[PDB]
Amino acid sequence: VSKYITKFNVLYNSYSRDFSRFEMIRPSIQTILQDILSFSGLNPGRSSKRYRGFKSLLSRIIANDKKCRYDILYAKFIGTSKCNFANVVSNKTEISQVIQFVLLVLGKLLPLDAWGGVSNKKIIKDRVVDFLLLGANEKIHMDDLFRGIRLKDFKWLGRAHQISSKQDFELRTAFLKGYLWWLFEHLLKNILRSFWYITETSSIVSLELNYFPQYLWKELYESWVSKYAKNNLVKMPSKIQREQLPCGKIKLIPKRSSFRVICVPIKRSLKLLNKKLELDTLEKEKREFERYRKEVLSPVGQILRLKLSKLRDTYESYRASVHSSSDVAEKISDYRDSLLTRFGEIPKLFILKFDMKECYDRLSQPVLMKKLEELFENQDNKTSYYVRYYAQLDAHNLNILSSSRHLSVDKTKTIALQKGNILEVCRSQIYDVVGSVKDARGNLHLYKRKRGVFQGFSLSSIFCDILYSAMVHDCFQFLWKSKQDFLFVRLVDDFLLVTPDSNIYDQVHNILSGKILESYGAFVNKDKTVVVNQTTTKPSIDFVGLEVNTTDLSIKRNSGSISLVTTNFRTFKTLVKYLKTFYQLNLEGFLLDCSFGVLENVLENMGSLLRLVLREFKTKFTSIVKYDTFHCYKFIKFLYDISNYTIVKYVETNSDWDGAPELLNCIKQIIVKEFSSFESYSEIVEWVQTLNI
Amino acid sequence: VSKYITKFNVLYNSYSRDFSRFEMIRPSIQTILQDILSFSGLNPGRSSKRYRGFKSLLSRIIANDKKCRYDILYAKFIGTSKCNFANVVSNKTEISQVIQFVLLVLGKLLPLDAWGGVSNKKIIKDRVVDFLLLGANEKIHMDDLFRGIRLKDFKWLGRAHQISSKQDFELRTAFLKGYLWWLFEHLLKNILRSFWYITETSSIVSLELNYFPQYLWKELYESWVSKYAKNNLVKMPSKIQREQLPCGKIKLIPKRSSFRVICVPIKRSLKLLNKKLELDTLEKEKREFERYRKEVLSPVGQILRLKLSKLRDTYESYRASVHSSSDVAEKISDYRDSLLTRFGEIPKLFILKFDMKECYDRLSQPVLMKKLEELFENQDNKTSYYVRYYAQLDAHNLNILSSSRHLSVDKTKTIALQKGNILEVCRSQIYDVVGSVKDARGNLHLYKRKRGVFQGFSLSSIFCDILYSAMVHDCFQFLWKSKQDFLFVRLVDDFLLVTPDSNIYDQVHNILSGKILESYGAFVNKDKTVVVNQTTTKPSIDFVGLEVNTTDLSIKRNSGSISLVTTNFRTFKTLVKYLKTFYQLNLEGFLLDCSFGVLENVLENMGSLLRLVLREFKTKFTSIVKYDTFHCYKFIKFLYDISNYTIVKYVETNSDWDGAPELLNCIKQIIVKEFSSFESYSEIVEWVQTLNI
Repeated sequence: VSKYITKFNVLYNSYSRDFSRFEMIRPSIQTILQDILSFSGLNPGRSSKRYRGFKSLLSRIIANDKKCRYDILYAKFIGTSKCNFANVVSNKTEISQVIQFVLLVLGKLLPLDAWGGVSNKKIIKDRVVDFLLLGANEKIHMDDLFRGIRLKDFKWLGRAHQISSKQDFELRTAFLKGYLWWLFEHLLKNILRSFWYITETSSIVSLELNYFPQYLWKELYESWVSKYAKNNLVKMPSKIQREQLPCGKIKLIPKRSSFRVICVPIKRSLKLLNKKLELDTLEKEKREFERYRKEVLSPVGQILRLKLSKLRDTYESYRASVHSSSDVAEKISDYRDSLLTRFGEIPKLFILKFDMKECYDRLSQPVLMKKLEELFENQDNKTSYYVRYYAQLDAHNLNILSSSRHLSVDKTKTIALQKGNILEVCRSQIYDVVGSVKDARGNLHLYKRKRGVFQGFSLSSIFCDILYSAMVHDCFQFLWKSKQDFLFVRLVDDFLLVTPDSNIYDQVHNILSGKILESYGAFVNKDKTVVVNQTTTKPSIDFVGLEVNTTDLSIKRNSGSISLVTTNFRTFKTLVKYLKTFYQLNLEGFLLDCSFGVLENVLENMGSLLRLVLREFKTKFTSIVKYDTFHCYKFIKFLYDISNYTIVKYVETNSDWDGAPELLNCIKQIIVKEFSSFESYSEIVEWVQTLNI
Repeated sequence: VSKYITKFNVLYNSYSRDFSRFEMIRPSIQTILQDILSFSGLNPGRSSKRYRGFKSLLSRIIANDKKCRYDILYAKFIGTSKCNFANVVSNKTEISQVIQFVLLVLGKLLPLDAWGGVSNKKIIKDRVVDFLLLGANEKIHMDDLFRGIRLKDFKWLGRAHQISSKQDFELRTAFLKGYLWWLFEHLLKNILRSFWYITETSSIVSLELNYFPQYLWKELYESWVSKYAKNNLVKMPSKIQREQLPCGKIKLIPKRSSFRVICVPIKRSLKLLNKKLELDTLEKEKREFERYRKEVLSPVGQILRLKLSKLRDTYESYRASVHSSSDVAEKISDYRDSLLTRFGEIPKLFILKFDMKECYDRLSQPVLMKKLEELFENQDNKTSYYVRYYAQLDAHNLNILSSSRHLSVDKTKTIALQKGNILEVCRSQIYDVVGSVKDARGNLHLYKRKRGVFQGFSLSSIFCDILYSAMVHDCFQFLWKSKQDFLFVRLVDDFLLVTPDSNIYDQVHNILSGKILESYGAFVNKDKTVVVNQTTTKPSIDFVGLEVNTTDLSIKRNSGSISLVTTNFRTFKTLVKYLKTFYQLNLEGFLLDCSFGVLENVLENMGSLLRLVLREFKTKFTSIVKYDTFHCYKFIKFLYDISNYTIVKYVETNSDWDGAPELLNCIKQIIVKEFSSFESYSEIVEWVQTLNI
């Protein structure tokens, strides 16, 4: 009794396959029956004969499993294809093909009475098709799986063919839920991991999953690892598995045509992982890894962010290193307002956008270590920083004190670390980190970092932030001495320069042309550098999900945002709360800023966001209104809050009430258009037209 | 429709006095009886004989008033003293003398039956002694005044001497409530204004009042006005009282040995005030003045602050103009952190503290107008700024939209003003303001500004801020071009410079020596300028109520804060709410700063504030627990929030958890000491000792 149907049990399953043998149903009937019984909570006695029919049904299901030649079926329908090493992502079978094949195996596996009649057979098929199209661990409430399924057609649930007593119905329904649960959690998942290697995509926008066939995955994995190894990794002998070093598993996550190398730290020790489950020390090691995170890795990460924040408060040069796209827009919006105040109108702009190739991979570790020590260049080796982790004090309702009248798992205990220990931890995470590679036979093939640091370790993210901010400070030190009329900002490896001064623009470009940045682990992607310099007319330039208009600097976010939105939201109240949060989060000040005449653009930005959520609600409304009860008045209150939020934030982020009355009518016109057809929105149209300031 | 007992009716009453005649009770008995009846709400008929006893009592009281030689009584007990023009503040009679004399006149005026028996006579005397110690109009709710007064002893309230019927008790209580109100609002106020001129003191820390005798007041008033007139004012003819100009009364507020000139705007029109009470238009004029503030002065004031905020966000020079002592401390702490970050240890500091003589009085209006126009130097004469006043939108729960389902006097309507109109309003408030002077006979004596602007007008406070910030921006423009290692900050007329660079330090002082700043309305107090420059050893320098220690920049607030604290708080819930706000507001980071070894100092600073509020609560507890009900658990909730606030703010304003466990125990030990005696605090001691992190 916890969650429901989740997909991470299917992710990242790699096994060499002998299709000649494969059995979908490996465990014994009694063990499978016990698992179904455990899920259903049923505890029958020794003399119960109800599940005799179920036991017979499984035997046929297993019987089809034994007499299925899976190798020919996969090759005949999906087909065996030669590996395409140039484009890794093309090797995956498309989700349309995946659906047609999983149904085929089930059709040969399950006889008609297993499906529970013809009518429920089609209903189950629709549910399976829905399941394959989940996404980022998108788990579905089980009660939607059973909705619409006729209990009568499942004649094997009990000895009687007629449901007569109150107890008879309850047992059949309870057992049926487990049987459906076993079909999806155990049978379907086993099938999915027996044909494909299921991996998450690298896109933070698209949460779709990629189904790489297992035989193709090994060829893809070997080619990319070998190519990556010769440029970033050094192979190590078998003797390195005998000491204490940080370690993690190496995985490949596709982009659009390439992979990204990541190293997920393991919850074990280097001396182990050979593997020996041992049943008991596997959890003690999990605590040992967890206790390492709680009072070593996390306090170091929190203190390092504390050290960086101290620099940010001091130097304006470090202030240019933001940490989100939202921060980038605000500085651009703030910089645009500076031009208007000082000049009246926005002058000509010289724009410079560039990025860094493989910032984590091409990183220079020896330089990083030197800058880490320069953070602590003043204090001695014995300083002893005392820190305690709380959710609101890293990079509200803060109840720290317990006492006997309030706040009565972990209890958050303070941690003390001194200067000498901290620096060695960084050295361990930079040089001593070891990655694991599995070959055809599954041997060691242990590798160590050659150039930079492994992605996915906790301190890796802050290490790049510390080093790159430091690089900007001294390489571009001319900018922050006798500063005048420029905007320089970086997120992680994406850099933007805006300035009306041509000569200063050349100086930054001169730095890019030179190899000065190559001293650090920064290498300029010369093939993806945009430029405006009074000769190319580019009114719109896209940087990081932002359409910034040249010569007015209005900022309009593109389609970089996504509604979650079906998963975890089935109630109207739950969906509304996310939608209200989602709308407010994405309705930022720069979109509503109307210092210029850009009010039509603001309406376009508001209209795109307002219509995205309202149309999303209607799409979910027709499917969840079947069982849930819709309260018209409460939805009206939700409409009032967001409309008020748009009005208040526009006024707050514009320093004037000019144009406020006109903004409200645009919101009202959108609402009436969307909600004029359905009769359930009869009150909504009447009420919305009265919204007045 | 009435609140309670208010004190502004007594402030600022000046009249030449002929004590030979004076009557405390000038109005007739019937009018006095009506005033009590109107306050009590009683509406007797023509044949009612209930109030016959009261009329007889007044005749004796008035008979004593005529048969009282008031001139000799003041001279024999308080005494007539020669005026001391050198020290103005010494002329006030101390409150100890004031209390002893007001009771004396009451004793000769009121016979025993007026006081309502022996038992109530002392109770009334205690209230009068309590009454004189008000403060900034800190007058007390009536229900506290009547509490404990025995109705039986007031035997003259009705013809019957025994209370028998339900109506008889109510009428006596209602009439007694009115009778008490007339004693304080009419008689006691008349006595206070017939012997002393009651004025607020100039200290923003101490809200104590000074009681200047009226006969001495005229001599003091004439001398200071004439000296001030010859340096800042031009007298005007009687013909100026015939047009529409802003106007206000002129009042003198002592400092330590001199006065500060203020001009309180009147709630009337210039064509009036001759004076003609007229009974009805005095309120129509009151609305007319109020409506001018709501949709003219305030929209101008809000928009003017908006323009300043635009400059503050843009220029670092304008950023130096903070608005509170809290901002000053934060900049010093931030600057101190900058010194540690860049140098390791805090280096030698060159400190410069100076102030401006008569900043508002010696202000230069013609220069002020030029900077006002430079605010609107870009836009044309027809811009039309739209503003709307909301409590959260000047220098949350913002429900702006009304609609037909929600939020259904004034309705807060938007105001539009153009460029030309706004500037003329500022000109009206600067040059056209006319002050009023009352002489011995009460004639015109009308004056207009010659040099600067009058204190106390709403736009005056922001006008100085606009000009002074503008003056800093260009006069010290060298500082904010090629900036390096300095801290410059001003509040209103107090300026501070801290820098380790000798060359930059001399340049600022060179400006002070020269007359460049004399172009504006700034005149440096050369006799009150502190300096540190490797030649003067000044470890401690006081700026604005802050003792900043040289060569470590630690900040320790002195006794500049005060609890309000009795006024507006009678409920336990109300008192707790102010105390929680007061503790959090005054517990600032610098008091909790433990960057140095000053951890014991932090505990003393925390202890001084913690004991200040807890002891204040106990003092109020014994008097308000009589009627209000004390909930121990709710008070514990108040204790938890402040203790949690101290812990979080100390950690936040120290970037470390060092000393946090010891700070909590210091708080715990203070609480047990304060609340160990009273039995009602039995739960408090048990709970506090369990307070743990």
